[PDB]
Amino acid sequence: MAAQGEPQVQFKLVLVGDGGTGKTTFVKRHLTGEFEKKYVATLGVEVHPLVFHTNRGPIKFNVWDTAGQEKFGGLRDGYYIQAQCAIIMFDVTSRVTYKNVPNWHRDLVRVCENIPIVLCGNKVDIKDRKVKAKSIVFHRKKNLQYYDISAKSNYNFEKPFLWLARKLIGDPNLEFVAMPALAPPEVVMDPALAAQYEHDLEVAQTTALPDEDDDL
Repeated sequence: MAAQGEPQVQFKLVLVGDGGTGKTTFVKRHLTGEFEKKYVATLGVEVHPLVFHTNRGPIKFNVWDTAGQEKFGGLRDGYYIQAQCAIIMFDVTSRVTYKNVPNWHRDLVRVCENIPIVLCGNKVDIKDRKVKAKSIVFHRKKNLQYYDISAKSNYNFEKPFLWLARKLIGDPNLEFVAMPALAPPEVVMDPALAAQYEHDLEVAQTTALPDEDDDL
C-alpha cells in the first residue's frame, strides 16, 4: 500500500449485530455497493463492494451482510473467516441489542483475533434514545471505537469506515477525499440533536461517568 500503482486494496468487513438493528439499511446506503452486490448462496450472505476514495487512493470494503440468519441463531465460521475488520451494530432504541453486543464480539474475536472493530449505535434519528452515551461502556475494555449512526439519514456513514481504513492501512492521516454516492436520506437528522449526541459522547469521553465516554 506504501507505493502507487499497486493492485486494489480490498478488505473483508463483517457486519454483525442483532436482527432489526438496521444492518441491511446501513450497507445499502452506498448505491454502488447495492448495484454491485453479490449473493453467495452457500454462505447466505450478500457481499457489497463499498468503494471509498481516500487521499492515498481507493479502498474497497467488501461488506458481508447477512441474509437474516442472525434472527434464528449464530453465524457460521465461514462467514467470519478471513475478516480484516468488523462493525458490530446495535440499535439505540433497543437495550437488548446493546446487551447482545458482547456475545457478537466474542464470536467474532474467536474466529478473527485482534481485528479492528467499530461498534455503531444506529437509529439515532429516533427521539426516544434508550441506549445513551452515558451507558455505552463496552468499547473501553475491548479497544473498539464507537460511532453514533443513523442509516436512514446517512448520519456518520463515513466515520466507521474511515477509522477502520486508518487502522488497517496504519496511516492516521487518511481522509476520504470524496463522499460516495449515497441513497437520499429517508429522514433528516436534526443538527441540534446531532450536536447534542456528539457533545454527550465527548463529555464523558474524558472519563466522565458516561460509559462511551469512560471508553475513550
